Amino acid sequence: PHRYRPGTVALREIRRYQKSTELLIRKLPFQRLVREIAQDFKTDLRFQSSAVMALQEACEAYLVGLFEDTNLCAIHAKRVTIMPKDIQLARRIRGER
Amino acid sequence: KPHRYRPGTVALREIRRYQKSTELLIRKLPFQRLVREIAQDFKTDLRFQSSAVMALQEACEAYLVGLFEDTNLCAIHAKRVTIMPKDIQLARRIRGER
Amino acid sequence: SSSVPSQKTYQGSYGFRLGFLHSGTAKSVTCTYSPALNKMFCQLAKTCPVQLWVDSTPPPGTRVRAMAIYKQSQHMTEVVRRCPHHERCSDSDGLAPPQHLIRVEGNLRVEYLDDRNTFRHSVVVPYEPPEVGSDCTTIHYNYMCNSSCMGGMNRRPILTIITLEDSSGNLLGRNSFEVRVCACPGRDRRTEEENLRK
Amino acid sequence: SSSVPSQKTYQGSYGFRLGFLHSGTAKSVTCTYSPALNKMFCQLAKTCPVQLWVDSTPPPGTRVRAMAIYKQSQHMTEVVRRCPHHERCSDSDGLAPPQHLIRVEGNLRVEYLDDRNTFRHSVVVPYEPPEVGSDCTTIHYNYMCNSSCMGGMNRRPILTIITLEDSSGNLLGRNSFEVRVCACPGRDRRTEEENLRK
Amino acid sequence: SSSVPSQKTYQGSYGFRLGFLHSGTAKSVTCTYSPALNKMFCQLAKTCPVQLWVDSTPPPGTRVRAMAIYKQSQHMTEVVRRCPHHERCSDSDGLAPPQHLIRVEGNLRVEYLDDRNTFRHSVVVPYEPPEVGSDCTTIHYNYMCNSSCMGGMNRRPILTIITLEDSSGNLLGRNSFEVRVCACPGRDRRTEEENLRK
Amino acid sequence: SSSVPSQKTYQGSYGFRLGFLHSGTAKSVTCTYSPALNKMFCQLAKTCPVQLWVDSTPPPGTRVRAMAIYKQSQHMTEVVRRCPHHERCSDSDGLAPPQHLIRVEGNLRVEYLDDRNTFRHSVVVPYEPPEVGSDCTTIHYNYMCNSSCMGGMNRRPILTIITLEDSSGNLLGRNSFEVRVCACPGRDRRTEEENLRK
Amino acid sequence: RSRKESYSIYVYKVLKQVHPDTGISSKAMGIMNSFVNDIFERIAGEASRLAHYNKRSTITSREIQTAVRLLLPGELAKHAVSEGTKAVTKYTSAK
Amino acid sequence: KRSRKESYSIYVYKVLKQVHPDTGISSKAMGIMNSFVNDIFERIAGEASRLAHYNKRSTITSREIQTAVRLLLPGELAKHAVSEGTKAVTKYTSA
Amino acid sequence: KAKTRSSRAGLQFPVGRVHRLLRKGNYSERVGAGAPVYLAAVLEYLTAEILELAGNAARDNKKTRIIPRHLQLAIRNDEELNKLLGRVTIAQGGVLPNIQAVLLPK
Amino acid sequence: RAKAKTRSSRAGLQFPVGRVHRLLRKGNYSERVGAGAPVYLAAVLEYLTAEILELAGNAARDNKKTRIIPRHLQLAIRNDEELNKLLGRVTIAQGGVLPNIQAVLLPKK
Amino acid sequence: VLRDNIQGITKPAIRRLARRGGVKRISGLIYEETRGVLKVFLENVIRDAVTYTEHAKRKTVTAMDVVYALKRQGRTLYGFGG
Amino acid sequence: RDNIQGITKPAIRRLARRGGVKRISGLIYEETRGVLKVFLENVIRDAVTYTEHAKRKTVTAMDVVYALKRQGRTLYGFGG
DNA sequence: CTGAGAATCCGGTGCCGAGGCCGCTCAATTGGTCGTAGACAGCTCTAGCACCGCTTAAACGCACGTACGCGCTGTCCCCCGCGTTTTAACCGCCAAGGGGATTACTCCCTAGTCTCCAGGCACGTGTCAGATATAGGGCATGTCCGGGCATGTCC
DNA sequence: GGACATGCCCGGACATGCCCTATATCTGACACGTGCCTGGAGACTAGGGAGTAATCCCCTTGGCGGTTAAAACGCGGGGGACAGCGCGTACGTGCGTTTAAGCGGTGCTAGAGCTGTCTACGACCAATTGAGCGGCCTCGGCACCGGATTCTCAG
Repeated sequence: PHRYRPGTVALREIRRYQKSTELLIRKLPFQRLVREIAQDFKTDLRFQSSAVMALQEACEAYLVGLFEDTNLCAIHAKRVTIMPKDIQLARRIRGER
Repeated sequence: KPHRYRPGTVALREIRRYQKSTELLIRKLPFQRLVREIAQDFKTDLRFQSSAVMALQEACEAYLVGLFEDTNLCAIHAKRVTIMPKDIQLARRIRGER
Repeated sequence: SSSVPSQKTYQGSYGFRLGFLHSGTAKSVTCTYSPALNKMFCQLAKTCPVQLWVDSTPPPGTRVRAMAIYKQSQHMTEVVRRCPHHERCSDSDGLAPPQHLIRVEGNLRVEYLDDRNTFRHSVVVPYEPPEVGSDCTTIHYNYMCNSSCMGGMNRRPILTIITLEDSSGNLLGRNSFEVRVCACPGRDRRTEEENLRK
Repeated sequence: SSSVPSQKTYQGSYGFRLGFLHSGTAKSVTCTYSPALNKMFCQLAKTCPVQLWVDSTPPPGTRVRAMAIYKQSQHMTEVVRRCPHHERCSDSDGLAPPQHLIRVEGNLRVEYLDDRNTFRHSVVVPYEPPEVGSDCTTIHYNYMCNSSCMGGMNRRPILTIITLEDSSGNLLGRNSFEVRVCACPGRDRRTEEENLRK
Repeated sequence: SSSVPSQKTYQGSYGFRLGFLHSGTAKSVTCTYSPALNKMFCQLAKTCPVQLWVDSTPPPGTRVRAMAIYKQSQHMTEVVRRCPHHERCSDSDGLAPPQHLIRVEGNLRVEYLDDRNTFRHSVVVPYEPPEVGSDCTTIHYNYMCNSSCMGGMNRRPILTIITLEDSSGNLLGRNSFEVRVCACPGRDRRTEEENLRK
Repeated sequence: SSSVPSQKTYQGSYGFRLGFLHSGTAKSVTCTYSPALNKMFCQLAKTCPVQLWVDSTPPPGTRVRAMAIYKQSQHMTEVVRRCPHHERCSDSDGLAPPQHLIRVEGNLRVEYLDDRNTFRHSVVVPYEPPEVGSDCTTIHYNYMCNSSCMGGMNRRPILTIITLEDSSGNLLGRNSFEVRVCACPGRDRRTEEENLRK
Repeated sequence: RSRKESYSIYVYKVLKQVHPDTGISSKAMGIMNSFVNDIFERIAGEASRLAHYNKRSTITSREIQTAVRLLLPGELAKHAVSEGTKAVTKYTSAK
Repeated sequence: KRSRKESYSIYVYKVLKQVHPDTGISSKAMGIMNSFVNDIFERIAGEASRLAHYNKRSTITSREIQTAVRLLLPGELAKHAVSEGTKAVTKYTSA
Repeated sequence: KAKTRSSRAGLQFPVGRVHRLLRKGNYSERVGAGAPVYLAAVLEYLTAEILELAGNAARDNKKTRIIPRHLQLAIRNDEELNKLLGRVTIAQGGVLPNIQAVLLPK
Repeated sequence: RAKAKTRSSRAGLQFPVGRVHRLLRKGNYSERVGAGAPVYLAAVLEYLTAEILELAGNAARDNKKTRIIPRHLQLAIRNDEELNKLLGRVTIAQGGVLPNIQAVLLPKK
Repeated sequence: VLRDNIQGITKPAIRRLARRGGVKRISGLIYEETRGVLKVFLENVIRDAVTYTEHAKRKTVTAMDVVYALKRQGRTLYGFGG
Repeated sequence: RDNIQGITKPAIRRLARRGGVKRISGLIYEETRGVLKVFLENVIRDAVTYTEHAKRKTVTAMDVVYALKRQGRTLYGFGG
């Protein structure tokens, strides 16, 4: 049957998700992860809805920006595929690693 | 034939030498002339304290050394050794200065 | 079809090119070619002359094949064939199968192929050089549905692919052009050419 | 066909009449009736309500049959059927044979007949007296080709003949109306009504 | 032929008359009748409606026959037939022999006769009484050569003789009209009508 | 036909050329040649003189053959023959088969060929050097249909190909001219010459 | 009846001044409030630090102006200083 | 005799003599230590002020200081500093 | 009758509220009369600039109401605003539709 | 009148409780300041000073130097993960950088 | 006690995040590093948020605590309070 | 003017060496000069702004220390 | 393996800046008073957590093909390293002046308090724009036919 | 041959296809009204912080000279950047499955938030004085020099 060329659908998805504003991380697993990490900081914590939404907005913005920088570093090396070493370089140059 | 080191041995020697010490590497007076020149483009007939120029010079060398560290790391990431302008531009872009 | 025929222009060793007549765009001219669009506009079952030009003469046994495919990529795998109505009507010339879109007129040595592997229809004739004075060989095609026939081309544009082959069917050269089969070729040609500016 | 079905209006013992909705002549109109022309204008496969009116209730077992014939006398003996394209397309509702022009929608007790002697197609349902609140029984027909379908009605007008019959197919009443199946019923109705003045 | 069919009008016991539609004289009208000339002008193979009127209904088994003869007395003994070209072309409707000029369209019970004694061709159908709620019976003829066909009518005018016969071939009534089969019936009708004043 | 005869002019070893009379263009002229068009205009069955000119005399046993082909490329493979009417009429001269378009008049040694492989008709006579005192040999052809004959040439232009051949049929020389067979050669010649300026 | 603090009515008046045909959603209003509060905190903090560094105990217009020049980009700083100066001069005359 | 200029020099020297009795200090290094201590001071005092403001608190106490230290200082450093501060404050309160 | 300082100044942001927020922010022991006027005026100016650009972006998007997406477009498309808000994340703002050239097809 | 003794001595600290208290009062941080806040702050500042000076002394002795210079302070700060984190955005004048060569730059046999 | 919730951050979610960041192709090995980075972010942000919560004598982390934590980490977030 | 040439090629090489690079392209020097100059424009701007707010005519070391601090890189050793 | 170039180390001499001591002064301490703010109790009522159920869209596992990362090879160019020339950076030394810090006097500018009043903010409410489907409205493109030309015919 | 006789072709124009767009219906959230109350505005007061003027001195600017180390320049070459090529494998794409995320309703109770009270606690102020800073002096750590030792590199 019909099959799209490698790259067209990836670009279509990039345009699609950069045009819109809905959150891309699932609510319930993000909340579960946040709560799991929290048990080791303070017991039986309760979290407001707007607090979990705040953590999710911050996390998605941070990851999107990090992926932007990672993509720029990969393309700089005449590559297209992002590597773990790309993430590590981006975070080291940003100064958190 | 006169003695000659292969490319790199002397480079490493100067790297070790200048990383061991802390004495300033950029000339005082040309930098001073540059700072006063750049400054008249903001305010004419401006004066500078000696310790002010030395502070600016210390800051500049620390900034350049850090930028060159990051540039070197980006070059090595690309399985390269020689740094080029696009390396500087990537380092400053990722730092958020551009 | 399991495959899609290549449409890449390939003049090959013999410098194979197509040529077309200079018919204007009177409303109902029977067959008219647009250089701007590389597109033939023609009426159903009417004569469509296509000139074969070569820089040098291909060997005896060389054949000329014509095949239609849909131009739009999503339709490319669909075999181009006649609509159910024209397939059933009684217009066969005694040589062409009823479901073949493209016929050659005026050639007793015409062969019609229904490819067992690709399911593609095609029509093939022996290549004949021109006389030493003349400069090209003309083949006359007939298209047996309108582009608009429902259950057939259903308003989808097609390409005609013309290939020059040796006696085993190996590729010697290839050219192609778009085709619109319609009631008013001159009207429709001028409309599409005007829309180029839009 | 060996014969032509009678089209004579016959209200019969039960005072059988047809009625139609008052739909106007706009764009997006799927079914509109012209009293001036006694002609229904409708879109392909859209609901066409026809009302059955009677002065008194026919016996249980009474059936209602619909059949199309060509209106023009020279075409009257030609059986009205779907064109080759629509006949082949995959739109059967599980009840109607693919070649029948006229379907009844929303009736499990519908029967489709292909007359062995006349070769005519028809669709029959049991007559049901009007529902509480109404003085008429409504049947919903679908017409499955445009009047213009090539290889089918091919732009020839048809009549629909609605017969009220008994179990043994004996005649209790008959009415008829002209039908045009088309893309723009409102446009076409207004055109033909205007032409009445020409 | 050894004989010439009588052309004398004979309304007979049943008051047999012909009627024709009021079609105007548009240059290329398919079929138009001239009361002034008692002459039908029609195109080749096109529908030519002829109405049969009677004062009272002839018995079941009554047949209607049509036969052409040349109008000019010196040609009267020559059998009217199709020309060699049209005779050979592939246009038979599956019912009519290829050499018959006159066909009836849309009647499965049509018979074509080649008289063994007179050598005349004729086409006969059963007479069908009009629906008790109707005035006349229409028969649809086709004329399969132009009056001008070389090797055929060769520009000689013909008459069509319509006879009402019983089951056995017994003369019940007779009427006739002149026929011109031509490309432009309206043009030619107006020309001949004008020439009446000359 | 499986093939198309070459039409390339070839004067060959003997310097073979054609010549034609200087007839003017009175609409009624029986045969007139147009140098501008290289086209003969002639009436059906009338004498058409064609002069054979050579620089030197071909050997005894040399023959002269005439063949017609359609001029338009899409009709080239269709054998030129008489229409069904003229084929059937009783005008054979006792020598020429009824279906041959081209005859030679006044030559007892004429042969008519129906080629078993190409299906082409041709007429051949022995070449005779000019009578003493003459510079050329004249052959008299007759064309036995009009260019317009329906079922025959049907308004398609033809070429006549004249070949000089040896006793085995091998080519010695070739020339050709266009032919229109028509009722008014002079009228039609002036019309086509005028249209050259258009 | 818990009174809060927002600039909603003033943002709406400025919007109607610049575009008296456009509305604003709740999320967008929240973003505008966050933005204005953030700017306020940044500018007030820089002015406070400026005053402390210079042994000044009063918040005056010169530290505000200098802080604006430090924080705002070129054209933004120039236009803001021009509007602030004209407005303060008109108020001072109006008393 | 110039104006009174405060510094931590004598206190840095006392701590140094506690931890390294036989180690001295250069003027440049002492200046670096003063810059460090002042920077930390500014960070901790500012964060504590902001913390207190956020919670509608008008008094500077030891809880905001400790929490600010925990925010700014890394893990084990925070634990040791908090331990030292609590012992020191309880000992002072005993007096 | 009472007439406010904003009314005398012809400005929209409230002089009184900005003044109170300065007085209660533990910033200084005294605040001049002109300082809150200046600060409020700068805030009007910046708000007008941001709403101007966001409205423009909304009209380009055939929207009559500004949404966070339009605010993000306004801040990131303007060189000086992006600099001023270089370290600011606007929620539901998304990113600019920017594609590197080397990644485009050939 | 009782003999005057300072709060720093009462707390066992070296940094001046009175001075830190005054700087908190005059730093425009709040109108009110508790008695324990400057004690706590002095304790944290003294602790950080003792650890940095400890590490700098270690580096100085490793270099056979008895006087602390900025180089030793920079080495001490950068050689401690937690101090390096705390002072991630601080440049020490006359401090230099840590000796470090990436493996890819070393020669190969 | 929730256990192994790190597996809830699925591969397609990280892919979508990369798409929004302009990434066209993603190695299979990317995911664990991304997960680690995400985890690191959470341990720092939540630590500050909970610290504020405990100072305020509360047991529920509020939106303002998180926004303030983000601000003091330089990643100021707009939309949940100023 | 021409004074940008006073930060000579060997000076940029030495700074880069302390940054740990082994090889330096010829195109590096102008880039470094541009970066350094931009940095100076931003720093000196802030310093002079502070100097003018204090109603002084000479930029002091403390002015520079405040400029560097607000630029996001605190400099130790020159006061404060 | 070895020679040569660079770095390291060891000792001697000097020098200048860090450490200590002393005068002084002003800023921290102590003692007392008073307002106020926040610690605690107590009541309200909001929203966060927990659960159930249904749906459906997203995730997941896998098949498959192929584009890209990566390793290898060749090339050439351009940067390193070293020798030679030049120049200007630096150190020292001196002169001047100007502006930065200091102090004293004054005055006006803002906190503080009171009194009042109007603006801004909960509470309430209604209606307008988002999606879908129906009405105009364009093209999309086949068939018929009147006009005008082509071509035969003949007294 | 001129004047028709008579078929054929096709541009005009209608028949009648189909998409194409702009006009008709919901929803909760945003835009406006109201009441109130509390925070902002007018007025008067003190007092102290800031503005201004004179002074002094120090510390910044400018100049001269030398001299030497560093910068500039030339040139050889080698090794590293970079382009091309092959491959294989890991990732993109699609499809069927399943899994859990989402949404809607419902509960309840934990805990945020508000109010009242009062007492501990921090601001404030005057007297004291002793801790801390500026200045002066000195000596020892470090720096500069030179020479032998060791390391390290490349042929």
